[PDB]
Amino acid sequence: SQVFGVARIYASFNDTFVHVTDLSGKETIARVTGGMKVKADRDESSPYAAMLAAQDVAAKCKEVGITAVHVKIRATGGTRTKTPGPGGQAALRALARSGLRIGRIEDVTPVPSDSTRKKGGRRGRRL
Amino acid sequence: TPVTLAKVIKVLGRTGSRGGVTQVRVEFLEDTSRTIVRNVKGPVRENDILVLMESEREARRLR
Amino acid sequence: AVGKNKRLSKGKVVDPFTRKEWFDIKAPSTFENRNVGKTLVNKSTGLKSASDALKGRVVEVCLADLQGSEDHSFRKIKLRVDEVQGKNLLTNFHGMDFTTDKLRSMVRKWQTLIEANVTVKTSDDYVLRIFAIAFTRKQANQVKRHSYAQSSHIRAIRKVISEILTKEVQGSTLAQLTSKLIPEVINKEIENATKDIFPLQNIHVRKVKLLKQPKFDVGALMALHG
Amino acid sequence: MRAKWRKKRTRRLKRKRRKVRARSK
Amino acid sequence: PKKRASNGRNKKGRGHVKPVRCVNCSKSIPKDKAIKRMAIRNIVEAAAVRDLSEASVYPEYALPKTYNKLHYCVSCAIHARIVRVRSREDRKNRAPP
RNA sequence: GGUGAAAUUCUUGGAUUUAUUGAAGACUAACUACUGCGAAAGCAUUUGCCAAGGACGUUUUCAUUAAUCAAGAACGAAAGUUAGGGGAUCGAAGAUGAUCAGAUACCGUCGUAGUCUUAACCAUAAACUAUGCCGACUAGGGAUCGGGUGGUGUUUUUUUAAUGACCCACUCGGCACCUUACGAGAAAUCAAAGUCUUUGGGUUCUGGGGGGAGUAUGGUCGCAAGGCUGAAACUUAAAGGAAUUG
RNA sequence: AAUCCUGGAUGGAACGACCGCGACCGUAAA
RNA sequence: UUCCUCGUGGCCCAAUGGUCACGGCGUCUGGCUCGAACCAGAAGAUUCCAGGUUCAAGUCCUGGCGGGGAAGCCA
RNA sequence: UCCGAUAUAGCGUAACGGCUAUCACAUCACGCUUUCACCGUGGAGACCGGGGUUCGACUCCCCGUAUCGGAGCCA
Ligand SMILES: [Mg+2]
Ligand SMILES: [Mg+2]
Ligand SMILES: [Mg+2]
Ligand SMILES: [Mg+2]
Ligand SMILES: [Mg+2]
Ligand SMILES: [Mg+2]
Ligand SMILES: [Mg+2]
Ligand SMILES: [Mg+2]
Ligand SMILES: [Mg+2]
Ligand SMILES: [Mg+2]
Ligand SMILES: [Mg+2]
Ligand SMILES: [Mg+2]
Ligand SMILES: [Mg+2]
Ligand SMILES: [Mg+2]
Ligand SMILES: [Mg+2]
Ligand SMILES: [Mg+2]
Ligand SMILES: [Mg+2]
Repeated sequence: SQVFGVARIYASFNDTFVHVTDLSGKETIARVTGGMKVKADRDESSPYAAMLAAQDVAAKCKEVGITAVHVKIRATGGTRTKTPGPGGQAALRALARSGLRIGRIEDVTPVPSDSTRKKGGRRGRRL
Repeated sequence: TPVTLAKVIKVLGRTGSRGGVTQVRVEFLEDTSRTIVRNVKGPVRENDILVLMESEREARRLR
Repeated sequence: AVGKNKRLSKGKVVDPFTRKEWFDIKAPSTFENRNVGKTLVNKSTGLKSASDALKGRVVEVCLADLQGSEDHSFRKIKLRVDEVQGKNLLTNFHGMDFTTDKLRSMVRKWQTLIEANVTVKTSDDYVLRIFAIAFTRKQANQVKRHSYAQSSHIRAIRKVISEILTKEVQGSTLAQLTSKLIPEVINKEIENATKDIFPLQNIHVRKVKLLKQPKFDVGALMALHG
Repeated sequence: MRAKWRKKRTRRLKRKRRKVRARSK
Repeated sequence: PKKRASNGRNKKGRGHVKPVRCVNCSKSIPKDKAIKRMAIRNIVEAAAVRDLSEASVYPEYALPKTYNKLHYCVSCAIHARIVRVRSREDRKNRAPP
């Protein structure tokens, strides 16, 4: 009954991506970011920006014919934060409220097995 | 240009650098059973009524 | 951010969803449900042949979505497209994996983690790397709080697990293996083989990945899809 | 001054004196 | 003088402990001296779970959790309203609240 | 993209992002603990090989072969040097974008040497337990790592056995920890920093107010960087330790 | 008699110790 | 000696022939706080000298002065 | 000489024949901060020059000036 996509939220600090794909990931629909909905470079990571992005994405989804979506929430990962930014949960609640259906949230942040090397020096980012 | 009525049911506490802002837990009159948290500027009570120009947003709670 | 682009183009509208058609994904016969979902491609022009862009696709799907039960809820399955016959493209097993939530919930401290891997091949000339995991268990009547193993127990457990996996994959072709994995009988065999070494809770296996496929052999594929 | 940097200064001085003496040696 | 008998850390009988990096400032700190915390959190919120359950197919589901082990340096932990500072006597308190 | 905010930077020649692969080199997450091994430095993926070691057990053997040790020797983090390889990441230098009164600093983006490895050098560190090694005695308490003993103990096997894993009691040897001070200490604190004016168990090293000074000079080692050894003139009444109230 | 549940923070800048006289020099605090 | 160039508020520098002349630093006044930094504001010019060209010359033309630079070669 | 492009507020830049024309910077104020920077809201400001086509020219046609790039060159 339901036609499923994959939302693939990447909630970084400094930005948030919401962009839905087909079940395979090769075919993408409706990539929207927080910096497409605001004019600061300061609020690109804001929950409001993420919410508006998710709203536009859900609009395009129902324009195409997608009704449900699986969620893969992601942070920067690698050597970087590994914890998600503020605009992930907001986007999720937004595209839940908009009319889409949800199924099988997963957290897919790339985690290393003792990675190469973090940046900042051994003495840290100093401020 | 739609707006939303919301009834206050619980005052949480003051907020802001200088104490001129208050947190409130409002319950929507229409679309009831929805309870969002909002910032408020002026003197506010429970059973007061606010007109949200934007309803799909929550304020960072302090607790 | 919207108006911050100083130059959009280094030197100096058409909707693409009118150009696309849908395609239904069919799973093999070692799965209670066949209709996995739908996929998109562009209309097959005379020079692209959308089936070719669609052939080597991989789709990740929950084994709960394939079987009905929510006990197979973590247990992702990667299915690889192999053939197209009129809008019902057919898939085969490409790999298994766990969810990060399950792995992390399993991984607790004050218990010993045990990992094993084998790189065995099957009768159908598939080459698979199977990963097994286990965690030590704190017995009932136990008062000391950590329950670690003694690093020879770990090695013996790992030997047992590796030989069991090489024994159980040899003989299973690929679909026989999938039907062995879904009911989680490998875990029961590992538990019965290790209970004389160490308790070993949470003997869920781990991801499976394909390294080397044989040539296509459409017949064995269509033997699945009835 | 920090002893590490006093030491570094003294070392650079010892080096310059080594070479100004190699001039004559 | 000496402040702590462990001196800052948990290195009795090792010599060297193979540093880790702080999650905020990327400072190299020995793993024993680091502060380890474990931030386990439901993925969405306690607030949006109602909307998610209402808009969800597959009832009963789970709403799984997120797990990451946080390593902070001393400076960052003291700045972030963690192990803040204690009296000479309560410094010896080795338990949590 | 980055930031507190930005800009440098990349972007309709499609950047960021998605999927599927491939290559390279590094690293060995989570498990990871007041836990382990090692003379220390140090050592965390699997498997195999090579040799080594401690503890325990022992109604085995030798029989004082021992302890500490000037001279002398092996090992010795990181950086650095020579030569090859390798060269992803990060990144002394350097270039840049900011901030700033200035900022050739902190922040950001790039980025050589280096970071890895082979064969040699160097021989330094808050190389710290800032506590030399050996030995005996002196207070309680519990936990833990390894070994061993005992228990009709629990569980699993094949109800059963032997095991293995747990529980109880005990013990040797470790990493440590809690409480107290008989005692010690200037105190902070210490089961050793105690058994020291009621002053002697054995033994090696080092210091004698602060600076000048780990400087100058001479030797010696080193490719070099530098290391080891190491004064004097002159100057000075205080430097310094631990605690106390502000 | 019904009844499934939750806790959570970022953040710019912020130097110094004090005076006067055309000449060297002169004056000042606890 | 020849040739080229420049001459501008106390300092550095700029200008369409077209307002008794842009900027920055310095100075002065007030403010913030004692001084710097910072916020506001003011003042200061016969554009090197002597001549001419145009309705108008800082500028357009000639000579002098001073500062700098290039050339001064074959023997 | 040929081809192509460009000239737009103080600078730069964008545009459909149904607008004396949007934009970030410059400046005029109002705001916000202990102040400084950062930041937000309203303004006032311009289609290279001249002819032609058109219910309507920045825009199209012709000519000319200036600039850039590439090609060419018998007084
Ligand atoms: Mg101190
Ligand atoms: Mg060390
Ligand atoms: Mg792309
Ligand atoms: Mg590991
Ligand atoms: Mg161990
Ligand atoms: Mg030394
Ligand atoms: Mg020492
Ligand atoms: Mg002793
Ligand atoms: Mg024992
Ligand atoms: Mg013991
Ligand atoms: Mg030990
Ligand atoms: Mg003396
Ligand atoms: Mg002395
Ligand atoms: Mg003191
Ligand atoms: Mg001064
Ligand atoms: Mg001074
Ligand atoms: Mg003034």
